[PDB]
Amino acid sequence: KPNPLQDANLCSRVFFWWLNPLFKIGHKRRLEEDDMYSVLPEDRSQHLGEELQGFWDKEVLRAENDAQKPSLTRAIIKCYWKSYLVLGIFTLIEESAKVIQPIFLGKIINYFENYDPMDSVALNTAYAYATVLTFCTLILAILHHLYFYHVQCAGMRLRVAMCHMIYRKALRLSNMAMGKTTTGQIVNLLSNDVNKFDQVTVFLHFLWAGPLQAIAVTALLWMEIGISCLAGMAVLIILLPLQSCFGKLFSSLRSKTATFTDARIRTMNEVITGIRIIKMYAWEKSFSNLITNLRKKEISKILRSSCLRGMNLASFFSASKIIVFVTFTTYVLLGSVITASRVFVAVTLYGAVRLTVTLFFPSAIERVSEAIVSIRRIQTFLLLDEISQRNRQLPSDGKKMVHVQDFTAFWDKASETPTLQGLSFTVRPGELLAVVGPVGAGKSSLLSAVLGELAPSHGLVSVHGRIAYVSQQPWVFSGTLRSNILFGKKYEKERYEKVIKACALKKDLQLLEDGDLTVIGDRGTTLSGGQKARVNLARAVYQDADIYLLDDPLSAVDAEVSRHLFELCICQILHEKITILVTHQLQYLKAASQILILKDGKMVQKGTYTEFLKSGIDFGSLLKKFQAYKNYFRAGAHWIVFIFLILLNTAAQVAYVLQDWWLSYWANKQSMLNTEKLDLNWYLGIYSGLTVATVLFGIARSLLVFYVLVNSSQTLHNKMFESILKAPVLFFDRNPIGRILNRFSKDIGHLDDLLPLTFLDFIQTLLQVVGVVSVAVAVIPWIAIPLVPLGIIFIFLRRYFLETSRDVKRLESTTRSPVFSHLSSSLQGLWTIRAYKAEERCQELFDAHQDLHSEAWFLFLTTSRWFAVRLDAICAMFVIIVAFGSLILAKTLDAGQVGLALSYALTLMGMFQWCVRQSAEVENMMISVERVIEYTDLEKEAPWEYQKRPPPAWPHEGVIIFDNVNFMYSPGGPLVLKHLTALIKSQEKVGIVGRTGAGKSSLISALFRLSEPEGKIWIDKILTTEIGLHDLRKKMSIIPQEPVLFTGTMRKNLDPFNEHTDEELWNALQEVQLKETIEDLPGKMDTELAESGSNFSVGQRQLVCLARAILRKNQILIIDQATANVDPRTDELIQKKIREKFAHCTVLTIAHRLNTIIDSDKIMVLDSGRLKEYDEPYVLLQNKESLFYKMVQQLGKAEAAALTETAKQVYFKRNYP
Ligand SMILES: Nc1ncnc2c1ncn2[C@@H]1O[C@H](COP(=O)(O)OP(=O)(O)OP(=O)(O)O)[C@@H](O)[C@H]1O
Ligand SMILES: Nc1ncnc2c1ncn2[C@@H]1O[C@H](COP(=O)(O)OP(=O)(O)OP(=O)(O)O)[C@@H](O)[C@H]1O
Ligand SMILES: CCCCC[C@H](O)/C=C/[C@@H]1[C@@H](C/C=C/CCCC(=O)O)[C@H]2CO[C@@H]1C2
Ligand SMILES: [Mg+2]
Ligand SMILES: [Mg+2]
Repeated sequence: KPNPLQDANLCSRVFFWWLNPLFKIGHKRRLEEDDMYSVLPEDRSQHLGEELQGFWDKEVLRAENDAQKPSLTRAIIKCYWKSYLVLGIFTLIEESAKVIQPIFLGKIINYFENYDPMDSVALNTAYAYATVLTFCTLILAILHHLYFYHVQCAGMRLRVAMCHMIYRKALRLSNMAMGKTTTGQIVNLLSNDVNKFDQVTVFLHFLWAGPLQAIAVTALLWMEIGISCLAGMAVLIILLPLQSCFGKLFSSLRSKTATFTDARIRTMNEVITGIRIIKMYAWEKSFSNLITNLRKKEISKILRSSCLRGMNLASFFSASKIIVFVTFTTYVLLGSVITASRVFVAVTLYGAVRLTVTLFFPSAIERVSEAIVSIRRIQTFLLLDEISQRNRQLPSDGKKMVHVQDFTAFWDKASETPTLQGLSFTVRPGELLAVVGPVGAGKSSLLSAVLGELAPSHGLVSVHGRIAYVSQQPWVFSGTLRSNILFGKKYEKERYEKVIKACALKKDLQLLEDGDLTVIGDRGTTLSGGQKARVNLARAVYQDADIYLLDDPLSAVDAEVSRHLFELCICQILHEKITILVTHQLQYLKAASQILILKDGKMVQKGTYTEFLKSGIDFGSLLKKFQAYKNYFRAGAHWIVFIFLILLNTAAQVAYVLQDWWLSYWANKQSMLNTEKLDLNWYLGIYSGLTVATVLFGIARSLLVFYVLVNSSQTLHNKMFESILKAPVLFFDRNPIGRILNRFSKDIGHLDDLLPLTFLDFIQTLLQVVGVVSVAVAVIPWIAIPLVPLGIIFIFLRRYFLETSRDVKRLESTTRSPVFSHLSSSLQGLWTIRAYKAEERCQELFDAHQDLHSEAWFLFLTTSRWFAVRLDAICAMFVIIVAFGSLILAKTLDAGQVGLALSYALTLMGMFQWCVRQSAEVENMMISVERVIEYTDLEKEAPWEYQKRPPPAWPHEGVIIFDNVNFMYSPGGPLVLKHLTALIKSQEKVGIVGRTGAGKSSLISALFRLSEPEGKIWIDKILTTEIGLHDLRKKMSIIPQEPVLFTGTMRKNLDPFNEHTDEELWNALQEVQLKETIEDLPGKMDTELAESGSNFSVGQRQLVCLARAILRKNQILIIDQATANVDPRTDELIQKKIREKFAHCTVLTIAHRLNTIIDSDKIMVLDSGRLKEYDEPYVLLQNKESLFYKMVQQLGKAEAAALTETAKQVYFKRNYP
């Protein structure tokens, strides 16, 4: 994609003529990610990232070099001052040509001031000054566009480089660093807190050309009107401190808001992710009050951070109206009198200094004080504890091997007991090491140790070769399943077929519509747990490495699938490769070449299974211990308040214009004078009333617009949140977590503190354009004749540019999400990415994502600054007409009227494109109001509570009956359950088993009405559909497959509704034996449980859930594969404690482990979604042809026999006491 910019001369690069071809493309057909141009090789993400990383690395070096001052990313000005000063030339020429052109305004009004007789030489001089004024407003809207384009691209370079290096760090930060922060925080850096660099640079020059021009203004205004000018500049002085405690105090409010914003976003992430869990526990009205409190404490710091940009845009808008007022109050109270060349050169000078001192200077201060917090937090991030850069690979003897000697390491060094102590093992090619132990032993810690992800406190690890790592939790990332398996490796048909056949994925692909090409959704919500594990194992296998760190890929699959994987995949493909296997399945230890047993970081014994038999040690014992705009504004205040707002806007603009006209009328009344004097009391009285009516109306308008438009983003959010809290879970299945959290972070942020500001800005500058055009028309009515085509051209320019910039903005907004998505995905699988030496490849992929979004942003900037240059050409045509349609029609105009008209036409420039380029941006951040309204009308779930509530003690018995119940995930979707009729009596324990995909969890889903069932489900003769969702769900406890601990106190992970006392909480913890585990923490009830569940043991949080159940005392407990990733220790304690506690409660257990279910009072066997056998496990073992007995036998002969007598004993003891 050749960029025309590198093939564009200066003439066509100033006016962006080179972009005209692209526009010709977009006018007809849609623009897509291919039409864009590749960014210039000077500004790919890689070059920018490398440059700024070199500078910041030299900076962290310098900080730790003879200085010992802390490092400073904001002192990487050193990398942009050379190229972001050459942009100061444009500012210096522009803001010294906005002081020059007022002189020529005075000299063109002087023509009318003296007279306009039949004097050709004076009229020719006026023509010359008008031509000079025109070419000074053309060479001033080219230095306003070259500067304001190149500054936006010099801020884009900083944004892109900073994003690139945030990735380059987030790809190299150690375990502790990933513990201190989260993926939410890093993506917040990359998305919401690096964007500040697109705006820090824009106004950064007017920090010096703000005050400087002010001085110049006085240095040119004294010479006109004497000491009086000081007074005006005096009230200019007061603005700079006052309007900088509006840009630092505002930024203080903004950073004090951002903590509430991210607390709300994180809590919404909890809600969106564990929404299934929240529905099942009926916690909805408990996070309805934890976002309604991190919002109403947020919308108290937005009605103060926006009523402080109201006082900052109403101190800009009415800045020169105060400055001119004070100036001429002093100027006439000092004895002088008003002539409309002093006054209007003063007006157009004080306007040009209003723009810079009162807007660009406080905007620069605010952008710098809002980007300094961004830089501060990005240097907080960039100084995190990065992983130890892999020690130089010593000259190897070519022998690929793993060698671990006296290994000792801490996951957290502050912990007293090390994670591992004194591990020592050597693995040579062809050797299968199987790692066994209890829950929390450190087997995955061991594989991390071989990975180098666990820094040794003592001991040595020497690992040589390509390492393929399967994590204990399978990593499933966005992309096709074939691309998931490839992981960037080249696709080869035969070996891929062999691996898939080995990984038992052939049938799974066959039952899919698209087979292996199916696009797997985010986080693997389209797949099952066993499917995710198989995908992960296949991904590792395909890379055909040397050393394979397998972290128990068999605990997520049934017995037959796990045996298939161990035999065909592990024992055949990995028969010649170095392999370390973590396993809780003892059944494979007989086939392991070598075994290492680990307990509490103790290598208990290392050897072959035969040597372990010879010692007589039992392994079980070892393991047992327009409508959008109406819906937007009306969501704010009543339409009467909007009428008041329109009246207030159009009174502020009429007074801002009537003040200038009053100076003009005063000047005309002074011209036609004489003794005779002018009633100065009256004139200053009216001229002060107009200034006060401008100031107060500007303030009132800028506060009312913000109050209304923040009052709609407090209503749109409160009206969209309450709908996603009631969206049937099908909604969360279809739309990922990211696509729902985005419209609660990005879109609500836009509605909160970027749409009110953009919209008030657009309203205010549109009204000033209306004021300018109205002044010109009322002064030179003939202008209405050339203003008809001059508008039509604009009508054909807004169209012809919105046929493309509706697409380029679309490309940018849709290719911005691949960057963050790839960050999140590459950050979940970070350990796997560093396992392979694939840091550079992921760098290339992320720089390609950033390059694509840089192409999109480059076209956005250049199309906007093509639009703006043509708009300013139209606006200079307007200025030409006013400045020359006053000379050809000189004999008709006063000298105060030409001054008024021309000093308004001159201010049209630069302001026109900003009321036309914000409309095209108001209606683009208003398509983030289709999105926010999109979920305020979603199909809500069934009513939460019907009026006919169940009895308070219901269900007192606990009988669950199915009558011809069919479950489909979506209406008309494939049936997962088919014609179910069953009966579970009071307190009866029934397991539910089948192959992966048998309909197991789907019965749960139909029980909770996750998708509404056809059929009849009876609970103590109560139909499920006849009772509200919360009356039901609060009456069935559940332990899902992956229990979730939500951030905050353990109190709110147990009782965020506070329906109990601390006594019951401690009773529950002592009933889950977690009283001692948490009491050791300083926050016994209030430990800062952080998130993601990487700071707890896998097998313990499932206990908290039953403690939750213990609080709620439900007769119906529903367990869904709880002890799947747990050793026999908790794999017995949970069930025995349940039998002691849920003996009186109907238990509904789903699991693959037949040991955990062998004593179930009944079993529901599901095959492909139908209830095949419903009879006690002993009878199902009686039928030799039963699938249940086959599942038992597939585990091995002795183990199947053991299950046989176990079920036999349970049956006989139950039935024949
Ligand atoms: N970031 C971390 N990642 C993993 N384990 C951690 C981490 N921080 C602390 N730990 C400790 O690791 C243990 C939990 O994981 P561990 O390595 O013991 O699992 P495992 O032995 O592989 O098997 P399982 O987790 O299934 O019991 C606990 O002792 C916990 O305190
Ligand atoms: N998020 C989802 N949306 C729609 N369908 C799904 C989703 N996840 C899984 N499925 C499909 O629904 C079918 C029924 O799943 P079911 O509820 O039986 O899971 P399960 O048998 O409990 O899983 P496992 O056996 O691994 O515990 C499966 O074949 C699966 O492919
Ligand atoms: C908090 C600041 C929000 C508004 C400031 C605005 O980002 C100004 C920036 C410059 C504009 C100058 C326009 C002049 C009048 C602006 C009117 C206004 O800002 O309310 C255009 C030329 O470069 C850019 C676009
Ligand atoms: Mg493990
Ligand atoms: Mg399941």
